[PDB]
Formats: sequence, C-alpha cells, structure tokens
Amino acid sequence: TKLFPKFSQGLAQDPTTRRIWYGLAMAHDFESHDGMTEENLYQKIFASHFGQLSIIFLWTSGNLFHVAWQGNFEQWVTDPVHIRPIAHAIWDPHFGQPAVEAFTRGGASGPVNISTSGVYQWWYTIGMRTNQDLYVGSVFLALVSAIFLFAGWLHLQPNFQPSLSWFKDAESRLNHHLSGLFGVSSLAWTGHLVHVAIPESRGQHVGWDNFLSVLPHPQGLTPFFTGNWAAYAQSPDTASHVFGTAQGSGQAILTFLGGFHPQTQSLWLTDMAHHHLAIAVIFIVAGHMYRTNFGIGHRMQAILEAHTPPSGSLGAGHKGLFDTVNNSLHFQLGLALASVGTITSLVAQHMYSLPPYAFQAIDFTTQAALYTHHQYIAGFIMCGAFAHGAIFFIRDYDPEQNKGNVLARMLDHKEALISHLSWVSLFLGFHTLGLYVHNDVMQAFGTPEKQILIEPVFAQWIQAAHGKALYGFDFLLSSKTSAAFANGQSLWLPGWLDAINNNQNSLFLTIGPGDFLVHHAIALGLHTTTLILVKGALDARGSKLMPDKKDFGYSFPCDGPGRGGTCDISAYDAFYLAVFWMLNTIGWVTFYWHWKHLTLWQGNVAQFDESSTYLMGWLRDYLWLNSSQLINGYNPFGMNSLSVWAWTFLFGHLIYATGFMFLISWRGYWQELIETLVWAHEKTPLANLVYWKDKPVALSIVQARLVGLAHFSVGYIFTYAAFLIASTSGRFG
Amino acid sequence: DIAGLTPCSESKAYAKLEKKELKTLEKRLKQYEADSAPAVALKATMERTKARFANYAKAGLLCGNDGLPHLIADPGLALKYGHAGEVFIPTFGFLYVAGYIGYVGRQYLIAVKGEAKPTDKEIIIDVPLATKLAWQGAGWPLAAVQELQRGTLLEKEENITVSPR
Amino acid sequence: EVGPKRGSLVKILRPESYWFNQVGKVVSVDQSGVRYPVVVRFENQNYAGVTTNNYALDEVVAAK
Amino acid sequence: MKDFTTYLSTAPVIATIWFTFTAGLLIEINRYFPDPLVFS
Amino acid sequence: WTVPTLNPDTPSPIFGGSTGGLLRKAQTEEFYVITWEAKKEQIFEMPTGGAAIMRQGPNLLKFGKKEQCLALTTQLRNKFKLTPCFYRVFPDGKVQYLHPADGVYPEKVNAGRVGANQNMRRIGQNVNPIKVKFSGRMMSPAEI
Amino acid sequence: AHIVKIYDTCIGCTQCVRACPLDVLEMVPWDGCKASQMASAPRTEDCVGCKRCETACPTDFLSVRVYLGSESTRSMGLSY
Amino acid sequence: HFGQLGIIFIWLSGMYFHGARFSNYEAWLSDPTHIKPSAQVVWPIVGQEILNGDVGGGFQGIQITSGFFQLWRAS
Amino acid sequence: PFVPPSWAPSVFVPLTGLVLPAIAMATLFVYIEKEAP
Ligand code: CLA
Ligand code: CLA
Ligand code: CLA
Ligand code: CLA
Ligand code: CLA
Ligand SMILES: CC1=C(/C=C/C(C)=C/C=C/C(C)=C/C=C/C=C(C)/C=C/C=C(C)/C=C/C2=C(C)CCCC2(C)C)C(C)(C)CCC1
Ligand code: SF4
Ligand code: SF4
Repeated sequence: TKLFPKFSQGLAQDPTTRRIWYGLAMAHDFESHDGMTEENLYQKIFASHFGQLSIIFLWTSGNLFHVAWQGNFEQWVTDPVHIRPIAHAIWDPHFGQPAVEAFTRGGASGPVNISTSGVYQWWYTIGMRTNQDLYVGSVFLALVSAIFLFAGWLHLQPNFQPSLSWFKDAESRLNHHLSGLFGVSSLAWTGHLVHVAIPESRGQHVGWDNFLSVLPHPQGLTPFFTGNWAAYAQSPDTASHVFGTAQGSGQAILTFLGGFHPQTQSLWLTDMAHHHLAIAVIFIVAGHMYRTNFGIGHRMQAILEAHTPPSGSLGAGHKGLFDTVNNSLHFQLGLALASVGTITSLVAQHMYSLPPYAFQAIDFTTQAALYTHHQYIAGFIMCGAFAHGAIFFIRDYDPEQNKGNVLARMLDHKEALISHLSWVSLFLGFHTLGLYVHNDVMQAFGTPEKQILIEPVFAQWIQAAHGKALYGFDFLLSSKTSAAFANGQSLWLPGWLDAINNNQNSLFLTIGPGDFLVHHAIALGLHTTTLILVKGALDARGSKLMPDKKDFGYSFPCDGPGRGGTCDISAYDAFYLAVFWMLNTIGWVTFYWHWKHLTLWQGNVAQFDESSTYLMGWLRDYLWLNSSQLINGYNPFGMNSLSVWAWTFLFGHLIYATGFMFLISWRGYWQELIETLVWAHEKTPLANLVYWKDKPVALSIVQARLVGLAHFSVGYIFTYAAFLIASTSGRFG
Repeated sequence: DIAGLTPCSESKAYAKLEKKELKTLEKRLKQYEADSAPAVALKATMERTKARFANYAKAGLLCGNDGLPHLIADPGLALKYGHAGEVFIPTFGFLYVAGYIGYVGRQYLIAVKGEAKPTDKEIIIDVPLATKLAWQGAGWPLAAVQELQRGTLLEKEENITVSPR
Repeated sequence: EVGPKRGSLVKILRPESYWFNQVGKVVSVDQSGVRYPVVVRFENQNYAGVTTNNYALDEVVAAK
Repeated sequence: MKDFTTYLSTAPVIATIWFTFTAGLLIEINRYFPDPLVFS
Repeated sequence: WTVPTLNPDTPSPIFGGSTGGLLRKAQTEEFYVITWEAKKEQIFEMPTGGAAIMRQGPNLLKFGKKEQCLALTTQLRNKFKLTPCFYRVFPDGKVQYLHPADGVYPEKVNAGRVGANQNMRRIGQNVNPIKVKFSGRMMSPAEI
Repeated sequence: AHIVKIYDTCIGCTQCVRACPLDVLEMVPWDGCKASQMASAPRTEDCVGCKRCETACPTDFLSVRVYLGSESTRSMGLSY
Repeated sequence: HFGQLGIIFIWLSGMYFHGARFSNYEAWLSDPTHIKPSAQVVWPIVGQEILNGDVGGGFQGIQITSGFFQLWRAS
Repeated sequence: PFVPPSWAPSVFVPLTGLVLPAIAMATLFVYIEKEAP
C-alpha cells in the first residue's frame, strides 16, 4: 500500500485520487490519526504552536527587510503627508514597457507597489527613523523565529517532552500568562515608550548606543520612589508641537490628555504610555489569583462548584464544568476563538475612530484596508468558534459527567433557543427589507418625502451622553452642570470633548436615518449567522430526523435519500451554510463603513444621508459610481497604475463564479462523466502506453462543498479588496 | 428641535422640495391642451402633491437637513412632544390586527382537531365555521389574557415531542 | 394478560422514536415473550411514511 | 351545487377571494385617503 | 446442494458488443461471470447498454463489477422467471462463487446461516463517542 | 469497507435484503420476533453505501444502519 | 390542447382590445416616426400614475415593445 | 552591510517561481506515489 498519508491506514489503502485529497485535509486532525493517545496529542499540538510562532516572526521579519531594502521609509518620514509608502519592488518579466513606467513612482528606482498595511505609520510612531533601524529589527526577528523553531524541536526530544498533567495545570498557566505574558510585556512596552518612542517624537535620538546615558525625565525616578507620581505629568507636549521635532515639545512621560495630537490626528504617546503602565499593574496583580506550590490563591474547581444559585434556577449550576473544560481541547479552542474573534472586531472599531498611529487618518487607503482586513478575519474566527463548539458536543461532551449543570440544560431547551433566534431573524428581515423596498418605490415614483425615515434616537442619545452636543439632549457629558462633566473637566474631558465635537474626524460620526436601516441589517446578519451556527451545535448530537447523528461524526455527506432526504444534515454542513451569511454580514458592515467614509473624506456627507435610505442609492452612488476608475485601469487606449487592481477585480469575479460550479452541480453528474474519460484513455493508441496509479474519481460530496466554499470566499475577498483599494487610492492617493 | 431636527413647516429645504416636484409636473403639463385627458390627470396629481405637503406640515412632523420627514420611535419622546401618531399609536394598531389574525387562525385550528379528519378541513376550508370565528376575534385580547391566567394557553412539557439529548 | 388493552391509548417513551411523548392506539400485544410485543398505531406518519411501530412493555404508558 | 360550493372552499380559491378582498380594501382606502404617513 | 463449477466454454448471448464492457481492470484485478439457463430465445436488456438475445439453454456473460451482475440477475429473475448465478474470477485463474452463497437466495430464510454484524440492542443504546476515543483509530460507538 | 449493523428491533420483513443491490444482507433464523428471522450482514466487503436497505426498513428508528468507512475499489463501486 | 388554444385567444383578444381602448394607435398612424406605441394605461393610485409617460399623440401610457402597431399597419 | 545586490531579484524571482516549484512538485509527486515496503 501507499506510504502517504502515514497517519491513516484507511486512506493509504484507497486506490483512488481521494487518497491524495483526504490525506491533505486530515493532516492536522490529530485526534483522528492512527495510534493517537491523549499524551501524544498534546505534545504534537505544543510543537505545532512553536511552528506557528516561528512563521509569524519570520513573516514580520520579511516585511521589515523589504521596506528597508526597497521602500522609501527614510524619505516618507520627512513628509508623510505627501508621500505614498512603498511595499516592495516588482520584477515581473511579463511586464511591457508601459507597465514598467506606470508602476514607477515615489522616486523609486523601478516599479514598486504602494503599501496599504500602515506599517510605515506604526513603525514611525514607535520611534523608527532610518533604514538601519528596520534592518536591525529584521535580523532580530529572524533570530527570534529561529529560536522558537529550535524550541519546537527541543520539546519533542525524549527528556524534554512534557507529561499529560503538565498541559492540564490550569492555575499555574493562568498566573503566568496574566502576570508575565500580559503584565510584564505591557510593562516592558511602557519602558520602550518612556525611553525610546516619546523622545524620538521630540527630536531626540535614543538608541542602544546611548539609552543608558539619557534621562527619560528631568527628575530621574525621584518622583517614582517618593510617591510624587504627579511630577511625571507636568509640561506635556503643547498643541503647537511638530511631531518628531523638539519645537513645541514638552517633558511629561505620563499624561491623561484624552484627545488627539493636533498635527498627527492620533492618540498622544504620553497617554499610550500611561495606558500600558496602568493595565500592566492590573494584569500583574490579577496574575496572583490562582493556586500554585505556595499555599495561597484560588483553585478554579472550587469557584465553579460554589456558584450554584440556591433556588435551583440553573439546576446543578457549574458543577462538573472544570473537568468538561479542562479535558476538552475543542471546548478550550471554542472559547479562545470566540474571545479572540470578538477582540478582533473591537480592534477594527476602535482603530478607525481612535487612530493610534501618526498620520494614519490622512492615509485613507490604509484606514479602509485595515478596517476591512480585521473585520473579515474576525468573521472567520467567529464561525470557527462555533464550529469547534459543535465538535465538542459530538466528540468530548459526556452527558453523565455534566448531569443537570448549565451546559446540559442548554440542550434541554434548544428548541426554545432556536425558535426565538428564528423569530428575531424573520422579524428583522421582514421589516428591514420592507422599509428599504418602501423607500425605493417612493424614490421611483418621485416622492422622496413619503419614505419612512426613523431617527436613531437611542444611538444619538448615547452620543449625547459622551459629549456630542449636536443633538441638543444636554445629557451627562453634554451638560456643563452634571457631576460627570465637572469631575473629569481637569483630567481628560477638555481633550475628549474637543475631539468628539470635531466633525472632520471619525470619533462618533453623526448618524441619521440612513444609519438606522443599515444597523438593523447588521443585526439581521448577526442573528441569522448565530441561528445557523447555534443550530449546528445544539443539533450536532442528534435530531428527530436523525436521532443518532453523534455516531457518524462531525462531518459526513448525508444519511441518504430515505426519510425524505438528508442532504446537508451534519453539523459540518451547518457551519458551511453559516459561512455564506458571515460573508454577507461582514460585506454589509464593510460597505457601510466604506461609503460613510468616502463621503466624509470628500466633504459631501449629504450624499450618504440622502442616498443611503433606499437600495438604488447603494447600487448607483456607491458600487456603480466608484467603479469608474477601477475598470479603466487598462483600456484599448493604454493602462495606468490601477491596471493590477482592474485585473484582480475580474480575477475575483472568476474565482467566485467558479465556486458556483462546485455548489450547484453535485457529484453524480461528474463521476459518470469521468467514466467515459477513463474509457477514452484506455482505447486511445499511443496514450494508453501511459497510465495512472490513482484511479480517477469525482470529488466527494463533502469535499466539493469545501472546494466550492473556498472559491466563493476567495473570489469574494479578492473582488472587494481590489475595489476597496482602487476606489479609495485613486480618489485621493 | 428633537435631535437637531426642525419642524417641516419651518424647514427651508422642505419648502424647496415641494417646488421641485410641482415644477416637474408643470413642465410636462405645457405640452398638452387646457382640458385634454392628459392635462386633467396632471392637474389632479399637482393637487395631491400640494395637499400632501400641507398635511405633513400640519401634522407637525420633523424634517432633517435633507428636508424630509423623520419619525420618532421612543415612547417618551413621542408622548412628550406630541409625536405619538408616527410610531407609538401605529404600534398598538398593528398588534391588534396581528393578534386578531393569529388568534382567529388558532381558534379554527383547535376547532377542527376534534373532527374525524382534521387534514381534510385544512385544504378544504369550513367557511361557515371560519366566518363565525372571524367575527368573535374582535375581543381576542380579552380572550387571550384569560386563557393565559387559566393555564390553558400552553401545552404541558410532557405532551410535546423532543429529540434525544 | 400482558400489556395494555387493545384499542386503548398509550404514550410512547422511546427517546429515539418519532412519536416520543405522543399518543397512539394499541393494535395488538404479542404474548409469545418477544422483545417488543406491543404494536401501536398513530394518526400522523413519520418521515418515512410509516404509521405503526412495535414497542416494549416498559416503553409505553397509558394516556396520562 | 354542493360540490361546486365545496370547490370554492378549497384553499387556492379561498386565498384568491380573500386576498382579492383584502387588496381591494387597502387599495380603496388609499384612494380616498391618499398618502397616509402619520395617524394624526 | 453443492457449489457449482464454472464452465468457461458456455455459449454467450447474441450481442453485437458495446463500449460499456470490460476495461483494463478485468485483466489486472478481477471480473465477474454470470451464468443461467434459458427456456427459449428471448431479448433482454444489458446493464451495460443495448439489447441482447439469450440462446436457449446455458448462457454466460462477463461484467466489470458485482453490481452489474446482480442487476442482470434481478431482471432475469423478476421478468423472465429464470435462476441465474454468478462468480468472481481473478486474473490468476481462480474462480470464487457467490449469490447464492448457500444455494438459496438470501431473501428466503435458510437454516445453517450464522448471524453476522448483529447487535442485540437498539440504535438508542449505543455509547457516546467520548467513550470510544483514542481507541487507536476512528471508531463509531456502534462498532464496539 | 463500510460497516453495517443489524439491531434487535428487526421484525424480519426481509425488505432490506430485497433492496440491497449487491447481495450484502441475508435472513437468518431467530427467536426474538414473530417472524422468527433476523437480517444479517455477512458480506459487508461488497457494500457500496447506497443505503437502499435503510430506505426499506419499516421499524422506527431503523433496525439496519450503514456507517460509511474506508474506501476501496469495491466500496467505491468502480469498474476500472 | 384545446384549453391552451382557448387561453391564447383570450390573450390575443386582450392585445387587440387594449389596442382599441387604451392605445394611441390612431395617432400613431398619422405620425409613426415621432409617436411611441403605447397600449397599457395604469390607474392613478399610490402615486403610480407617473408610469403613464409622455408617448405622443396627446396620450399618456406605458410604451410597448411587442410590435403590435407595426403588425396592424401591415395588415 | 545588509543591502543585497541590485541583481538579487533577477536570480531569486526565477529561482523561487520556476525552479524550486519544479523540484518541490517532483519531490511531492514521487513521495505520494511511493509504495510501502
Ligand atoms: C511568564 C511565563 C510565560 C510566558 C511569557 C509564556 C508565553 C507563552 N506561552 Mg505559556 N506557559 C507558562 C508560562 C509562560 N508562557 C507556564 C508556566 C506554563 C505551564 C503551566 C505554560 C504553558 C504553555 C502552553 C502549554 C502553551 C503556552 C504558550 C505560550 C505562548 C502563547 C502564544 C503567544 O505568543 O501569545 C502572545 C500573546 C500576547 C502577546 C497577548 C495577546 C492578547 C492581547 C490583549 C492582544 C492585543 C495586544 C496589543 C494591542 C497588540 C499590538 C499589536 C501590534 C501589531 C501593534 C506564549 C509565547 C502556547 C504556545 O504557543 O507555545 C509554543 C502553548 O501552547 N504556554
Ligand atoms: C487556532 C484556531 C484553529 C485551530 C487550531 C484549528 C484546528 C482544527 N480545526 Mg478548526 N477552524 C478554525 C480555526 C482553528 N481550527 C477557524 C477559524 C475556522 C473557521 C473557518 C475553523 C473551522 C473548522 C472546521 C469546519 C473544521 C475544523 C477542523 C479542524 C481540525 C482539522 C484541520 C485540518 O485538517 O485542516 C486541514 C486543512 C485543509 C484541508 C486546508 C485549509 C485551507 C482552506 C481550505 C483555505 C485555503 C485558501 C487558500 C490558501 C487560498 C488561495 C488563494 C489563491 C489566490 C492563491 C483541527 C483540530 C476540522 C475537524 O476535523 O474538526 C473536528 C473541521 O471539520 N475547523
Ligand atoms: C438574497 C438572498 C437571500 C435571502 C433574501 C434570504 C432569506 C432568508 N434566509 Mg437565506 N440564504 C441565502 C440567501 C438568501 N436568504 C444564501 C445564499 C444561503 C446559503 C445557502 C442561505 C442560507 C440560509 C440559511 C442556512 C438560513 C437562511 C435563512 C433565511 C431567512 C432569514 C430571516 C429573514 O430575513 O426573514 C425574512 C424573510 C425574507 C427576507 C425572505 C424574503 C421575503 C419576500 C420579500 C416576501 C415576498 C412576498 C410577496 C407577497 C411576494 C410573493 C410573490 C410570489 C407569490 C410570486 C430568510 C427566509 C434562515 C432561516 O430560514 O431563518 C428562519 C436560515 O436558517 N438562509
Ligand atoms: C427600547 C429602549 C429604550 C431606550 C433606549 C429609551 C431611551 C430613552 N427614553 Mg424611553 N421608553 C422606552 C424604551 C426606551 N427608551 C419604553 C419601552 C417606554 C415605555 C413605553 C419608554 C418610556 C419613556 C419615558 C416615559 C421617557 C423616556 C425617556 C427616554 C430618554 C431618557 C431616559 C431613558 O429612557 O434612559 C434610557 C432608557 C432605559 C434605561 C430603558 C427604560 C426607560 C424608562 C422606561 C423611562 C425612563 C424615563 C426617565 C426616568 C425620565 C427622567 C427625566 C429625564 C428628562 C432625564 C431616552 C432617549 C425620557 C425622555 O423623554 O427623555 C427626554 C422619558 O421621559 N422613555
Ligand atoms: C515566477 C514565475 C515565472 C517566470 C519567472 C516566468 C518567466 C517568463 N515567462 Mg511566464 N508564466 C508563468 C510564470 C513565470 N514566467 C506562469 C505561472 C504561467 C502560466 C499562467 C506563465 C505563462 C507564460 C507564457 C504563456 C509565456 C511566458 C513567458 C515568459 C517569459 C517572458 C519574458 C520573455 O520575453 O522571455 C523570453 C525568453 C527567453 C529569451 C528564454 C529564457 C530562458 C528559457 C525560457 C529557458 C532556458 C533553459 C536553459 C537553456 C536550460 C536549463 C537551465 C536551468 C537548468 C538553469 C519568461 C521566460 C513567454 C515566453 O517567451 O515563454 C517562453 C510566454 O510566451 N510565461
Ligand atoms: C456553541 C458552543 C460553544 C461556543 C460558544 C460561542 C462561540 C459563544 C460566543 C459568545 C460571544 C461572542 C459572546 C459575547 C458576549 C459579550 C458580552 C456579554 C459583552 C458585554 C459587555 C458589557 C457588559 C459592556 C459594558 C459597558 C458598556 C456597554 C459601556 C461602558 C463600559 C461598560 C463595560 C460598563 C462553546 C465553545 C462554549 C462550547 C459549547 C457549545
Ligand atoms: S432490518 Fe428492517 S427491513 Fe431488514 S429485516 Fe429487519 S425490520 Fe425488516
Ligand atoms: S448500503 Fe447499499 S450495498 Fe450496503 S447493505 Fe445497504 S443496500 Fe446493501
């Protein structure tokens, strides 16, 4: 039999091409490998994580190397407002001379790509000023990548493999990760800001060659050890400060100004220094909570066992959950993806409205790409969070050990949960779609005053509480007599209120009826996607149509045409259907973010306010209007620098449409077609001399759903990425 | 006014919008005769347009910078400033009709469950019974509440089939 | 002398049955000591179109 | 005639009459009360 | 009843031939032979496509996979009321007999058969997947 | 090879055996049902996974179950 | 098949009837090159009367692309 | 010291785009087809 795959004898004995496809697709499902034990499972995962870490630091090293080698960082730092950053050089032998000239720009030697990832603003903010600064960072991270790779090898060796119990020491790992991984890293990052980043923003060079002889503050550690910590907040950078120079600069290293630096339109460095110092203290303290070898602290099992409501409303409460979580990796992975997935959305939300990197706001293409980038990654991570929660129920859930606790009771009323998610999705869809169609008919008939425009009073009321005085609510921070206004009037409100009431920045943009409709469409996306994913998890173990679904696993094709038909009945298929709704939801979010910002960046916000209340405005004034430059990247008269995005735009449409083939036409048609191809090859003279070793067969039922979904997603992403960058960059960049 | 809005009766953009719509209608009018069929139809449209803009201003709606009416949904703000007719009152108008339709259908469904062949009473409607239940549904909120308090609104958990768990 | 009477109504208690927690009419009860003697008929068919099924003595209880 | 009235009681026939009636009522209301946006 | 012995020289039906017949698999892995007795010459439908005339008396056909042989068996049995039997033939010359395994078609109960893959429980009494985890291979709760 | 299991709710209707298009199943004597016969799966190496047997089983839930497993020339239904 | 034929005649009858009662065919005959054919008129409800466009011949209606005016002239 | 030569793309782009893929595909094709002892 064939060697590959070495981890499954069932696959290795398969004489068809399914062996190749399935061997690739089951490589990282360690639980399903032949001869796998629990202890070996954890040691493989531990080694794999070292490999992922090494790739991350190598990928970062490659970015640093290419910007220094081929970028214009040293030129960009001089005039960041009027210089486009360079990502890397182009060496494409297929280019014609017009293409070579078209992509030559920014004073570069030859053709180059313009960066959109914002690494220039990030690196410039943290104190990088020269190409040698980037070179040393690149070599340092390449070395760090090597060390992690060695550690992955080291801990696979006979005397360094951790035992099973080592991976299940919950109290000790939480203490270290909270205090050391989070707390000390944030404390160290405060050191960089105080010692390097802040001085560099004031025109003073600080490097490894002289940082031991430079005083971060005129009073060196006397305020710190004497408790007079307020001395570090005196004489902050003035409003006239020019970033990177000593004119208008101050001396404070810890402040709470609370606003935006007037020139760079980004958060103050002294606030970001005090921010990281504050959480570092909290995280270091929080890391002394759990039990270890020293006889103090909590044991997490005791905490869970205690929290059972005395009235029996939650049944057994949280009894038995410690083993349920501590013994299942899919439960832990589901909690990790759910938490990280939400934080990825939070990063996108806060970075566009509180830009932390100098000159990030003015780079419109970078801001658009960064928000879209992280929202699509958050969407995928959330779908994975529910997928592994569904896998937990099939593989790791033990009904006997969870008898009567909160987790078991979720399955008890799963119909109630699913029924109410169904109602909310239907309600939002009916009325959200209905109001849009109503407004479209009114616009078509020429009566824009007959449409249903609902003011977002609840959201506009929140903005009033934060100090936005446009709506006249005179509430909390919007009223100058409230205690909330007075107490903070000496710490951060003067800066915060100044920024929130500036209508040229993205801090709490003004909202109207157009924002009301879009937000309710977003809610429909979140609820429907949750409905599909939640049903896939709660019904994973069985249903009326298939009472014993657990005996078949997480992913199987179907149960056949009997009992009416069971296509797409596994929990794997519920995730597969939910990915479509996730793309649809994130698409609505990113269209809304992009269009509302293009109108702001052009100064004509009235277009969004008027055209966003009906769906023809989106199609006409956003998709059709902003495609004009994209599709002219190359035309019968020539081409320009946008021809790559024009080409990628159609490239996306093709991959997307190809995915329809794997999703619409199913296996039986193709297997019978391949059988005539097998006949044709064997009877053809001069070709039947050559022969195959793996019998050709059609893709499997499950494989084609993944392959179709992969093409659908890739075409989805590449189409909008090309349009997002091209429309934003050509308009302003 | 509320949320920075202004009454449509006092809105400059709102007034300008009416002129634009009437101007469009007038432009088409001058290509016909005085009392021809097309001219009469266009004049009727202009009368409705003028009436519509007077009614919305008379109703005391709020117009934004777009000069288009906006509706207030918070019950407190609606009752505070006399906007109850935009969303708040229509909210209880719809629920009465929606409960009427749902309650009537539920009564009919229970009525035929007692018959020998309930399935044949669903494809082929028992019109005499349906009309009887249609009229009695006007008091559904009273009947609906009394069922809830007597405990006959919901089935017992033990009489409902559920999947293995 | 074993099982419920013919024609009586019973409630099904097999969790994997389509008619779990539902009432059916007893058609006959085998007296030969077979595993599942009780035969029950239902007015609503299952996903396969069947309206009858065999149950053990302890899987069926009298209506209420 | 009993069978014919039974045919008129079938679901498709009832729905056609019912929605024809329901639609007509709504159309007629908007004919005499054009452009309703607020209860007033 | 005794296991029949295949006669390779048995005459075959009158068939022109088609492109739906045996492939290179028959020469390397295996093929299947079906034989039966015909009361009179008659036209039947080949599972590979087309129509063939069965000679009166013994008939023999060769097919590429087992399902094709048992598809023809269903036709001959149900419509023409014959009683066919087919074998598995290997390239080395070995011949394996099956259907009927014991001479009686499986639909009819016969003494001497030993139950196989019979679980003395219901589907709802299987253990949970967690209890058959790390058993060396992907194993369903039904297997144990 | 696929896995085929017969459970003790079988009533010996023989419909699964008739439905099977590869002669995988057969009926054997039994004492656990009125028909005094039970389905058997002695030749699962020829099973292709069509699940025609499950379509034909009257009992609820099924008394014959097919769990698709390792693939091969026979189970993949190849004639080449 | 008789039912299908009967339905086509109702459909054909409607096309000829709407040409007689709700069309500008007579005006079109005089000025075929400047007047747009139209044989459907909508009622003035919920503001849909805007669909009655200016087609020529002192007539308001939906412009048709079925070519019935050209067929009638030829016959 | 770090700056690579100006001719580096001319060698590495063909090397990583045409040469290493050819050897990688040949290595993988032989590996998957290889039969167990
Ligand atoms: C102080 C001691 C210490 C430290 C520093 C670490 C560190 C680490 N451990 Mg842990 N570990 C410890 C003790 C420690 N461990 C002990 C005592 C045990 C035994 C009980 C373990 C057992 C253990 C296991 C079993 C595993 C780890 C793993 C890891 C790694 C997790 C992945 C990672 O890099 O996350 C980095 C995370 C952060 C820096 C924080 C993320 C969250 C913040 C809030 C995100 C946002 C921050 C900021 C805004 C981002 C800026 C971005 C920039 C672009 C601007 C990490 C290197 C895993 C690993 O990868 O191993 C190779 C792993 O499998 N550890
Ligand atoms: C850190 C998070 C994490 C980790 C450790 C795992 C780990 C695992 N997951 Mg999970 N998963 C995650 C995130 C994670 N997942 C996310 C984010 C999602 C949502 C998308 C999922 C959704 C998911 C599903 C639905 C399933 C798993 C499964 C698995 C297991 C097998 C994986 C495998 O064999 O892949 C093999 C890898 C492949 C076949 C290829 C993966 C690449 C895909 C197809 C995209 C390729 C795009 C391509 C590069 C684009 C080219 C563009 C072109 C222009 C060049 C394994 C335990 C499977 C399992 O067995 O669960 C029990 C399973 O069913 N995961
Ligand atoms: C534009 C495409 C589209 C639309 C409109 C919908 C709509 C719907 N999907 Mg679907 N879906 C789509 C694409 C779409 N999906 C795709 C591509 C996939 C991937 C396979 C899925 C996968 C999917 C899943 C897995 C689920 C849904 C669900 C839903 C429902 C969500 C709740 C809702 O909006 O209720 C409001 C209803 C609507 C907006 C539907 C349209 C209503 C129209 C406008 C009514 C018109 C009536 C009018 C009288 C005219 C009739 C004329 C006729 C008689 C001739 C809804 C029925 C969920 C569901 O069923 O929840 C209950 C669900 O679980 N969808
Ligand atoms: C859907 C949720 C929701 C939300 C976000 C709001 C929001 C608001 N409501 Mg409304 N309200 C709602 C539902 C809601 N309401 C419902 C269901 C009812 C009952 C039908 C009311 C009845 C109501 C009244 C009677 C009043 C408001 C008022 C307000 C405003 C300030 C007080 C408040 O409610 O704070 C946040 C909301 C909540 C925490 C939810 C419960 C709110 C209760 C029901 C009303 C609280 C009124 C408050 C004590 C008034 C004090 C005086 C005020 C000037 C500070 C604010 C714009 C007040 C107003 O007009 O301010 C200008 C006011 O007088 N609401
Ligand atoms: C990074 C990958 C890559 C690279 C470096 C190239 C490079 C090239 N491609 Mg492209 N190509 C690629 C990927 C790539 N392609 C892919 C993925 C596709 C499919 C979508 C194509 C499809 C494609 C087509 C259809 C064509 C090209 C052509 C070309 C040539 C254009 C410039 C020219 O005028 O050459 C002129 C070329 C020469 C003067 C000769 C160069 C050297 C030859 C090709 C090999 C010499 C070998 C040597 C004698 C012995 C072995 C040495 C070795 C062991 C070191 C050039 C050789 C064009 C061409 O001319 O191809 C031959 C052409 O028609 N490519
Ligand atoms: C199925 C399943 C699963 C999964 C799950 C998931 C995936 C979930 C998710 C979830 C989520 C994703 C959630 C979230 C949540 C959130 C929240 C709950 C939030 C909250 C917040 C707050 C409370 C806030 C507050 C505030 C404000 C608002 C303002 C100011 C400040 C403060 C803080 C005060 C698992 C694994 C378990 C396993 C089993 C099964
Ligand atoms: S498994 Fe089903 S079809 Fe087969 S004999 Fe038993 S009851 Fe009959
Ligand atoms: S799955 Fe198909 S081949 Fe296998 S036993 Fe059932 S009917 Fe026979």
